[PDB]
Parts: sequence; structure tokens; C-alpha cells
Amino acid sequence: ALDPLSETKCTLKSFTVEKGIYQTSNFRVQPTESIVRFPNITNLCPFGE
Amino acid sequence: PVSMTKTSVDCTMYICGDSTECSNLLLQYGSFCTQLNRALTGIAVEQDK
Ligand SMILES: *[C@@H]1O[C@H](CO)[C@@H](O)[C@H](O)[C@H]1NC(C)=O
Repeated sequence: ALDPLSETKCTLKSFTVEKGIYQTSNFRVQPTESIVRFPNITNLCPFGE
Repeated sequence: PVSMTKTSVDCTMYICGDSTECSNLLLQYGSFCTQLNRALTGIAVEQDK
């Protein structure tokens, strides 16, 4: 996890990296906050009764 | 015809899209997904060739 070159070395399981372009990991935006949306609360049951 | 479309697919996001428990369960299967990605990347390099 030190640097991209180290990620490349770990993925190839090698200490020597021959010239080229290597796909090492996957970028992914993590979700920041959670959203919950439901219909308007209506017909509150008459526990008042 | 000369070339295909260079399509690559990520297992972890395909099989277990943004799921911790599913990703942990998928770890037990070994390098199935590393070799899937390897096959697809080989195909794409072949398309450029
Ligand atoms: C009964 O009425 C009072 C005052 O209006 C209210 O505070 C209370 O919550 C009511 N009881 C129920 C079960 O809603």
C-alpha cells in the first residue's frame, strides 16, 4: 500500500517489473451519506380513541 | 471483421456489488476472479494486436 509501484509489485508477485501498463486495483467512490425516503405518514391509527 | 469491443468486467463488483459479507464469502473461491480478469485483459490486448 506504499505507492503504485509497490501495488504493481505485489499484484505481479514480483520484485522486478518489466516495462508496461498493469491493472492493479479498482477505483470506487464510496457512498458518503445514507438516504431514506418514504411516503408521508398518514392515517395515524386512532390509539387516541 | 478485425476487432471486437474491449470489454473488461470486475468480479467483486459484479458478483458482490458493494457488499462486505458477499465479498468476504467470495474470498473463499481463490483466484477465480483474478484469472477471469486475466482472460478478459488478454482478449483486449489481442484486439489491439
Ligand atoms: C391523549 O391526549 C393527550 C393530550 O391531547 C396526549 O398527550 C396523549 O398522547 C393522548 N393519548 C394517546 C394514546 O395518544
